[PDB]
Amino acid sequence: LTGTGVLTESNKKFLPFQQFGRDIADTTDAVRILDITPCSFGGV
Amino acid sequence: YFKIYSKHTPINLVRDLPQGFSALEPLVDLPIGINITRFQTLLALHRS
Ligand SMILES: *[C@@H]1O[C@H](CO)[C@@H](O[C@@H]2O[C@H](CO)[C@@H](O)[C@H](O)[C@H]2NC(C)=O)[C@H](O)[C@H]1NC(C)=O
Repeated sequence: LTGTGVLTESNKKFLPFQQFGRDIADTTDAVRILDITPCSFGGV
Repeated sequence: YFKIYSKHTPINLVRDLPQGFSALEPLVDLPIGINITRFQTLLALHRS
């Protein structure tokens, strides 16, 4: 599973049988626990 | 795949079906791949 983003320490608690974690919009949020937060972007 | 999902709960009834809702976490997923149609239940009896 490839992607671009920022790895962050996660305060959420996973389960032994859970590897990935997706929030709303069915997009990758956490990967085994490390949270994926895309780097800052916007308009100019 | 033969998936076995398990959960344990403390209950305080005598002869009933417990109420409430409980999640069922995955215990194991055996990679067996066999044909199953009939199954039994194994009981442990007592002798004296
Ligand atoms: C598992 O085995 C059973 C045998 O008891 C299969 O059931 C038979 O399947 C054949 C087709 O291969 C049918 O012609 C028979 O009428 C079926 N008999 C009964 C009693 O159902 C079953 O198809 C097998 N399942 C798998 C996935 O292989």
